[PDB]
Amino acid sequence: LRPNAVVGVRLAALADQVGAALAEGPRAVTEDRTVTGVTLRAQDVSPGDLFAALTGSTTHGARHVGDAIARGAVAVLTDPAGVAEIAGRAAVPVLVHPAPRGVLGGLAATVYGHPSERLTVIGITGTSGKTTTTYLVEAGLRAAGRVAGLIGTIGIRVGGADLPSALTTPEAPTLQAMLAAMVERGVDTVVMEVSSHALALGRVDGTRFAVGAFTNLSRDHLDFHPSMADYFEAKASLFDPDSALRARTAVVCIDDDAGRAMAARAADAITVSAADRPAHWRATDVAPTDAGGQQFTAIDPAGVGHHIGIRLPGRYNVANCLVALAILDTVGVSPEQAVPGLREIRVPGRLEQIDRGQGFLALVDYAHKPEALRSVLTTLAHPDRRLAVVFGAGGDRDPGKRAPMGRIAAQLADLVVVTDDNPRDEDPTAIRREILAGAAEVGDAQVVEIADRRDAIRHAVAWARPGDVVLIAGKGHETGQRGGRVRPFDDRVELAAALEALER
Ligand SMILES: CC(=O)N[C@H]1[C@@H](OP(=O)(O)OP(=O)(O)OC[C@H]2O[C@@H](n3ccc(=O)[nH]c3=O)[C@H](O)[C@@H]2O)O[C@H](CO)[C@@H](O)[C@@H]1O[C@H](C)C(=O)N[C@@H](C)C(=O)N[C@H](CCC(=O)O)C(=O)O
Ligand SMILES: [Mg+2]
Repeated sequence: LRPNAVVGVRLAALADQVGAALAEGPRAVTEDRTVTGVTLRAQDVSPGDLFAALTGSTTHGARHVGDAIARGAVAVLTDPAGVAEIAGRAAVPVLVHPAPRGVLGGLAATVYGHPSERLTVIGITGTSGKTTTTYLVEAGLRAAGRVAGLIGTIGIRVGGADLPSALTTPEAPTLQAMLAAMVERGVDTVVMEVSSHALALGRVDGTRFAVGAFTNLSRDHLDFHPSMADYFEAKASLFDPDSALRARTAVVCIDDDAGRAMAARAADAITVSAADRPAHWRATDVAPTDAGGQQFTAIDPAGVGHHIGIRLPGRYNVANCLVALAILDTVGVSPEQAVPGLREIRVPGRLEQIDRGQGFLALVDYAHKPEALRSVLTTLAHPDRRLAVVFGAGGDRDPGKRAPMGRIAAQLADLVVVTDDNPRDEDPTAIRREILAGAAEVGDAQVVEIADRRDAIRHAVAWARPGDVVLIAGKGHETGQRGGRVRPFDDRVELAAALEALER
């Protein structure tokens, strides 16, 4: 996804815009060169690109200048540390800026012709539910017959094409190029996951958001953000009226202390509640249905109810759908127009129910981490049925997560099966042991250890009873099993297979 019809911008114009210094000083050559693309990865440069040589946690892009020059880069944008790495002559103009990353987004939006002013870009932020919400919006938009584009963790979707992505939210130069390509392909609306990383690090800097939405907040990403406050503030970038990143219109789920705080921040948010608080949109008559679905009445700000049906379980997925409906409405798609696409979309690995022919509920979920697991389980237990859950943790990752995670599983599940999720270099048994240490403390559950992930799934399936619910957690859409080798593995495929192998 790169556009193929970008007119350039003179290098000297860019230099002026961002007030950059030249590494070689007073260039005439700069007045001559044209910039037709922007990238911050040397190996991605196409001839005519500006290479942003950035500093980062693990290296400095200026060390890759030689490579960029050889792939055709017309010029380089870096900081004072960058000039130090380059030492003397690079064969192209080197623009120096303190804080390049804080200005990259605008440069990219300049060269790709400000694609986001020619599109309706919807950004969705929050701790959980970003993916699911972007999926519902994109589903509604399709049903109304709009040409939509989706950008998030599972990948990028435009028209007939679907392609993968390194990050929940791409870096500025990629994002701007994607949006430019979408413009060429005649997309008119784009939904996006906007992570708090992306906001903190300037990834969305040159982008006009027509709608910004907030799902919720609970503790996550504290290995990046120095505190919970900082985490909230990063997200606020999208809602504060005076903020450079304020979206044109704000949709904010209450239901959450953090949610309630964001509404106030936005000052004029369209508010959304599935938990019986007054809001512009509310949910009533929430009923579960056969085939693991949910139906409710969504009441718009005019106070008119709409019959919504959705393939996803859980109260918070009702909240996701309300956010979707609020977004869709402000962008000119009514519930009536939207509902055929919501009735039937499945979001990969987010409470994705797998049905290879009846019996009981079988679901795959992304939920790793203590908090995510607690809510997933709670919204799946009904006094009756029986709830089984297979999971494990990743090797060479903070172990602190393992201990209570099994504890959560112990109080809420009826059957808990501990297996291997990406062990890497770490010894598999040491990982499972620590989770099981949590499963001790059990007056309810029944805990097992089956190392082999495949047999674990097999075990829980054969254990079910018509009406029971099985949950494979901790991978969602993400594949493979790392142990050297990446053994093939897709949680959705085995499980569909395990169900396939069940009877004469
Ligand atoms: C911590 C973080 O935000 N990391 C991202 C960031 O890394 P960095 O600044 O530390 O880069 P580092 O390798 O020093 O590289 C230095 C610079 O030299 C450049 N370089 C480097 C090597 C090379 O061969 N050629 C080259 O040009 C790099 O592009 C980079 O500009 O920029 C790199 C290039 O864009 C990304 O690969 C990297 O994403 C890594 C994979 C990552 O794990 N990011 C996570 C933390 C992240 O972004 N997470 C959120 C998800 C949260 C959620 O989904 O809930 C997201 O929005 O994706
Ligand atoms: Mg997150």
